[PDB]
Amino acid sequence: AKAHVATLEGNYSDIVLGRVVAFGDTGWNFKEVDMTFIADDADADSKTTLFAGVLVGEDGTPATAAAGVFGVLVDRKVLPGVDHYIGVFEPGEKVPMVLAVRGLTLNQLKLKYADGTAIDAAGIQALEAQGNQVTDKIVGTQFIGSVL
Amino acid sequence: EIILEALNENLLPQLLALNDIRLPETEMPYVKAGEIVDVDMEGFSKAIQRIGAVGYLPKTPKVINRV
Amino acid sequence: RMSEQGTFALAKVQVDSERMKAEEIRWPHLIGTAESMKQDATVATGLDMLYTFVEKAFKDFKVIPGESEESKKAAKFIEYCLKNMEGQTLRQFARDAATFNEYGLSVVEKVYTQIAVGEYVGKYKVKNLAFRPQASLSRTNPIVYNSDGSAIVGIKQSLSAFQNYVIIPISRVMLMNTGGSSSQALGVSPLVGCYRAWREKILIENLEVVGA
Amino acid sequence: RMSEQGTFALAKVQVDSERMKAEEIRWPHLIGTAESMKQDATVATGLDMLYTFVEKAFKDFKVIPGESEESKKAAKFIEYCLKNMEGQTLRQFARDAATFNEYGLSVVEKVYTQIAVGEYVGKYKVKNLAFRPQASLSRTNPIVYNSDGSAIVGIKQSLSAFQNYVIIPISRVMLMNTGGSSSQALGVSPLVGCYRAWREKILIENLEVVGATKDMGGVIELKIPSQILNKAAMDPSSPEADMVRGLMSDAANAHSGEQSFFMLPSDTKDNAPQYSMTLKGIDGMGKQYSTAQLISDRKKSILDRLGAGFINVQTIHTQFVQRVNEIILEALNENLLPQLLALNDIRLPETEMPYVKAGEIVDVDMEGFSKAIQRIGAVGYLPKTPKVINRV
Amino acid sequence: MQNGDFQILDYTGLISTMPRVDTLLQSMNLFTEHFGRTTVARIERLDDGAGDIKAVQRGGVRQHLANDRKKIVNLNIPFFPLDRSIDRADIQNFREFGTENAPATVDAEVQRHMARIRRSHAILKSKAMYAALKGTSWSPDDPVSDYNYYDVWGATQTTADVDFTKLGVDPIEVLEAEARAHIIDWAGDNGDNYEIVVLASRQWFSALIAHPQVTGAYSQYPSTQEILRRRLGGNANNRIFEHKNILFIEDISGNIPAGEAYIFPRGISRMFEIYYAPSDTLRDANQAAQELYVFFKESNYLREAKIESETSFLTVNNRPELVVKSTGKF
Amino acid sequence: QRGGVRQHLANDRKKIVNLNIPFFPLDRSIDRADIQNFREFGTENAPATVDAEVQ
Repeated sequence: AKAHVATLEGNYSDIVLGRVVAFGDTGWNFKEVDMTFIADDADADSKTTLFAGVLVGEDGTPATAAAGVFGVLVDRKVLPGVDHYIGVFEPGEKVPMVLAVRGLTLNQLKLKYADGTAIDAAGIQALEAQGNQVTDKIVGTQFIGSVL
Repeated sequence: EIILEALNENLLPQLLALNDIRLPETEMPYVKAGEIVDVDMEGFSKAIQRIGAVGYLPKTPKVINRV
Repeated sequence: RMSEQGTFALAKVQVDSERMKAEEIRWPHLIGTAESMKQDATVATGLDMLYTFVEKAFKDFKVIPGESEESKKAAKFIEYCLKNMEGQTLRQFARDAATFNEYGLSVVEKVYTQIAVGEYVGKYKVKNLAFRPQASLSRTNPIVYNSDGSAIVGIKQSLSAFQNYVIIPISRVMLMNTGGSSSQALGVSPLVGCYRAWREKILIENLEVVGA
Repeated sequence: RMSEQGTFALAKVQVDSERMKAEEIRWPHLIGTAESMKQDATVATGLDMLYTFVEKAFKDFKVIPGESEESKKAAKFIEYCLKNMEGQTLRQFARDAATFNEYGLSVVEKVYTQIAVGEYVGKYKVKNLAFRPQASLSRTNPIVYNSDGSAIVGIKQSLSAFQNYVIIPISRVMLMNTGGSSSQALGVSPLVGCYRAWREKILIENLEVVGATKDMGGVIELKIPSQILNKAAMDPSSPEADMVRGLMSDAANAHSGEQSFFMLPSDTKDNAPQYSMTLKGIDGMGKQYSTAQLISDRKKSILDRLGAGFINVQTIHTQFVQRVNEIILEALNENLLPQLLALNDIRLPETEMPYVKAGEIVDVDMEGFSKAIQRIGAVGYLPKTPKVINRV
Repeated sequence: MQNGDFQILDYTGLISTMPRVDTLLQSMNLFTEHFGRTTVARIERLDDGAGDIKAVQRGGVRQHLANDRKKIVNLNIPFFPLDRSIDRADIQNFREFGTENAPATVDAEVQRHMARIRRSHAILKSKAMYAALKGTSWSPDDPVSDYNYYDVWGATQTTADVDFTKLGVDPIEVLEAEARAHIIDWAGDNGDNYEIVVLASRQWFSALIAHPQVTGAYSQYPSTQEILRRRLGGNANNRIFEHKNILFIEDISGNIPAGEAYIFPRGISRMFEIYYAPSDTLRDANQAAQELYVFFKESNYLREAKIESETSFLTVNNRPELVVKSTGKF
Repeated sequence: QRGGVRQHLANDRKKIVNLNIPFFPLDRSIDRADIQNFREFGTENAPATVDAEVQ
């Protein structure tokens, strides 16, 4: 016998540590573009490879090089623990995604390219040019080692 | 009552302290506000008789001045 | 034992309560929203009738002395001081003090002066129970606490009130508030709650005029 | 025999009760849902009237001594201590204690201090009955139990309350709770039950406002041949454009007055006319549910839980206030007074313990009382004592 | 609790775990607390002594004395911030993870963050004292202070090494001769019978007990503190041992490198001190410092909640001379 | 360094599991013939009783 069990770990704040909140339009820090949710040539139930924290260019495609970076994907539809949008979209279908652009205190360690490669110095410069602070130090946690 | 608490407990003890009038707790004077509803002449007059006709009302100038 | 093991948390109980309010009724704005209310003919009338009886109560006040001979002399001096403020009467003080029914809060400063000639020469009267209007207070932090949120050290007044067209120690100030517990320095104005109903009441009256 | 054979199961009775609640009213959330309630003008009003009489009762309080000479001296010292807290009064304590009608729970810590100069130099007063706000408590476990769920060892306060912008032992804390048995540490707030009705009451009021705004009955509609409309759109400097711009302003200002009328061409191209002007109306039947009586039922539903339902028109409201008074007096009579006398080594028998009696919430009837004294007095059943005389 | 679409199930309970946090050094109360105002402190030293007199002829020349010595030092203090934020998405549709259907409340997350911040501050404070005892300040990634007290004051690190593989040699005969002699010759003042304490890693303490000499010492007659049949320190997690007028303690925390142990005396005045400086706030600026500051802010626009905590302190060891690095070989 | 930049805290963990339950029955009956003429074992003459077997 097997006990089908799962864990719901993960969080949203880890990708955006802080924001500059404008007393006017509170959406000043974001932009919406139409990305591809399900893989274009995959099957009908091939859940999206997109993950929160992936750099996205202004054209909407996930970034692959430092020069092609414009923002960070922080859409609610991709956050951990709420990724139930499995098979709800046709292959290659477009969908508007929320991008974080300016006025953010981001976390460096969670920024990655399309393939998962970590962000580099050129990407840091390009992303900070919009007015973003890419912090390089979050404390982290050690849960139980029997020593520390 | 809110105003009287500030008046009785914040001003009076301090005012007496400046003029070094130090008294026990039971001897502190206090300020009493007036009555917001007018006295009923019909009710009060016949209330005095009923108490007075039995003799439970003391003979003092305090009672006399109430008229 | 004889040692406190906690804090009143004045500085936290406030900061939760400012979030849980619609933004038109938080401290620096409520001063304007009160005077932009009142001009409703049902809101003015409710406040006017309340002040009618408050003034009546504090008109024929009395001082009740104790039993000893010392208390009777003290009571007479208290009555003289409360009835001889230079330019002030308890009716005016009562109708200034009762303003916490509009803003949750009221600040009065006590000033003492010496007697030159009179029945009690050499003693100290009270010159004025100086009312500090809520509108002239500090719009940022009106009330300042300890390094912790345990107690109050004083009340701040804005520097713009000293002009024509600073922190006052707590020991000199008489604070009155209503609608909240002892841990809410900025009391809950009775107009909180009414506000949503007042917003609707106004809108409907506007529709009736244009509709007719 | 002399041995317990069970447990109160405090730690289980809670954990069943948190599941059987809608999730917006479990412990760490109820603190927010209470203050996001209250801003309803029927919910505030019910709580305000309750506090009105609680403060009145604990204003003119009295301490009743025993028969022996020792008790009378103890009663006087108790009255001094309760009326001389530095910066605190029983009215403020009563209105802080009565907050369990909002959160099911109330925490007060007792602090004692020595007297420097006064009538009772050398003894111990109570400095402050320090109120611990429910919002500043621990959001995870507020109350900590034994290794078993049998009893309570203390109450935890969050570390974030010691900042500007820990476990307190149970022996130092006075706990008051309502709505539950002795096995429910976190009492049932009277707002539990009301909650579902409050959710509905609000939604209906929202529909009334938008419904009244959108009832465009009698609105003016104009029909014009599309040749004129299309010509104006492509020829801004043509006579059609001028007349169209005139209509857009004249129709907006079309009120009823001393000179209101309409004049339209009477041309006809088909069974329908070219130009027309009609006032619209609902082609059928209007709304049926009469949302007015829906709200009234829910308002009486909310106020009934607080005993203040009579505003919709000995009583129910007066009896409800007595419940809150008795809960506070039990903590005051049985947790503070015995400990306060122990510190000043005043040890008395059970029959000689003084107790505090709250005031009366209903004013005395002058007409009724005056004629009640005569009827008793005219027979001679009323003793001649200064106690009776001072009642006038 | 809901099972598959058309079935239900019973929720049972919650299980929680967290790593241990050590407080042995806090318990021993070896550090005195000072609450200053600035971020700079001064220490004054004044060392004096005497010389020897040589014989001279009568009626001729005389002999003269030398003078005293003085020194002054200054130091700085580091800073330690800690912040976090809360967003709507964290509580929008997430079940509380407690009862079956209670929605997630902001208060619960706030309490979790409070607990985590308090634990982190306690761990940092614990590590600071261990770093100080080793003779250097604790300030990772902050080369502004990095104060090495041995270099700052001028001293050297005594070793007092011990080998346990020699069953025929009692290890205590090296610890006594080296450590106690050095401590007595360097107490600085004129004292007596200073109490000696030792902190030992698990391996060192465990190996010490197994040495044949110690076992043979207590085996042949009961005495007291029965090592063979009882447990050192009772059932407490931290074992305690006392042999030859010395106190031995095991370091559960593991901060001490395995096999190493530090020997230092008790009672000496002002050997350890810790200073606290005010925070970067207008309320506390130039005021008296406090142990820890915690702040909480609820956004007035209802779309944010933030938590803030900061502290600043320095641990100073005033006498590197009286710390000996015991090292074992196995 | 004071007056510069600050740091942040990490996230949390969660897990859930599910389990089943077994079932264990036990049954037994009694008949007339089992006690009609039999004699209580261990006794000289007492006749068999129905309750003495139920217990």
